[PDB]
Amino acid sequence: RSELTIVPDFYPTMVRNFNPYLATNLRTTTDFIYEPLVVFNEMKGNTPVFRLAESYKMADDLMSVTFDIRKGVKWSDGEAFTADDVVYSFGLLKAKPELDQRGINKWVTSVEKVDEYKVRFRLSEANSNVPYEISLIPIVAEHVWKDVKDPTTFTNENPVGTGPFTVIDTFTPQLYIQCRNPNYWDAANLEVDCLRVPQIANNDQLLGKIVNSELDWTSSFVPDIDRTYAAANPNHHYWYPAAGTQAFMVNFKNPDPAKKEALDNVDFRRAFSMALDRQTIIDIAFYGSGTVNDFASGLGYAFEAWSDEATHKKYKGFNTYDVEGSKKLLAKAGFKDVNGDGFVETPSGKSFELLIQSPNGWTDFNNTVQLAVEQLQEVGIKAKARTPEFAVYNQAMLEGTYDVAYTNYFHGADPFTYWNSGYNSALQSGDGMPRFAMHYFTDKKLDGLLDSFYKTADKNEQLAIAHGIQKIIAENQVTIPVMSGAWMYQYNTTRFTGWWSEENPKGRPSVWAGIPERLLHVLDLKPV
Repeated sequence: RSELTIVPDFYPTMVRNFNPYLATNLRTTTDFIYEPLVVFNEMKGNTPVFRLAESYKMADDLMSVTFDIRKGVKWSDGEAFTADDVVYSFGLLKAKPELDQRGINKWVTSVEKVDEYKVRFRLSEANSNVPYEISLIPIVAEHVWKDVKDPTTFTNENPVGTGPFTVIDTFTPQLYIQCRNPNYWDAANLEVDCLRVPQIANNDQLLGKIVNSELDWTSSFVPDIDRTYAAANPNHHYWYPAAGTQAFMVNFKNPDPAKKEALDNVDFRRAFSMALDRQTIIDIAFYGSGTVNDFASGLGYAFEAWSDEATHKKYKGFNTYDVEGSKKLLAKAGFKDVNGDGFVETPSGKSFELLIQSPNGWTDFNNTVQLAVEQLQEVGIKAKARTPEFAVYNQAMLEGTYDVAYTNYFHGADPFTYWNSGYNSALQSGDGMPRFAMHYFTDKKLDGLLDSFYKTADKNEQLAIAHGIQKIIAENQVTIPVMSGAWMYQYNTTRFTGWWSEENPKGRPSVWAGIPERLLHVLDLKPV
């Protein structure tokens, strides 16, 4: 019996709840207990990997999509998994929207049974991203939940699932073990017998147990990881691939004529960007946990699959640490120190200072701004750090009164989330809008491409649209991308091999609930 010790989440004690539709439950329910129809491998162009369903096909009118259920799969119950399950699950969520945590009801008007192994989702809007959203919705057993009178309080203590681990072998306040689904449709590929889940309340307890080498799969913050964890045992490894993008946003419509002259000048934005030492910002402010983002478009290395490598290389130098190139471009653009103070004045000769915003209390971001100032000062740019409370820091962006601001962004399964929220002009106005697109740069074509990204299910066409967005953003150096956050993930080779890593980058390695790829990951694990 091979047991794999995982820590998808911390708890003060173990409470037996495997209801996939409750916000508060056990983090080993989705993906291990209830297998999705498809798990999309986001790190790899968001390519779908077929599980419970064999295939899906959107109509050319993109208002509906059908999935073909794989024949022969069973519930740990012994019962057959069919379209009836899919239809029932979505109906349950449609009828009781509070069970719909992802808000799928927004997209799916109804789910109909085409036949025992084929289901059709009807949509309320043309959107080729719906199959992806559908993949994230857990499917339960109709023959079981139909008799569940209260799905909103049901704790599902003796789960009947389609996933690899459905048997609750041990359950106590300090530990639970979830073992192999005896009817698992893909048992041949499952070599781990059980999931050993130890109760760990916080980072302190995890650190102590992880350095002792008693864990296999974790996704927790580990302080001074090279010293504490890595050097304690040669089987101690970790891999932190790229995540969400972080950057300095410049205000194109700065109300101060002098500042605008600088910010609303592509060459100045490029100079500003060449002065930054990205790797140092990651090593100092973020303790080495992050990835350099030298994409002018901010695409980042989490989506290198979508990148037009030519557009990347063409502007990559404007987003690389280059002190002398910076001083030179500024010189060429007219930004000269006429005053004699050591700081560059606008080309029309006006003096200026740039206030760089970061929310009060966000230490890593505050330190980043402080480093940016020191670095900007080396190229003649006068900048000063400021740390207003988030509300003010946010209002200043929505009102367009700020100069420069460091910020992170949401991170999607593909570049869309970043590019749309961060650059779509329609988001720069209206009541209740976030700060993400508030740089006030506008371009009718760019918007056109963003609004068409999901208006085609033709991958290569979509891919072309991606390249089109990338070129517009990069050539205008709209913002100054700095880094990509890190996906937390540590693995131990003492008991298993096959782990994903920098050397074997099959996908997002985290063990967290919310990372569907974890199912494919556990399947690559082989005991020692």
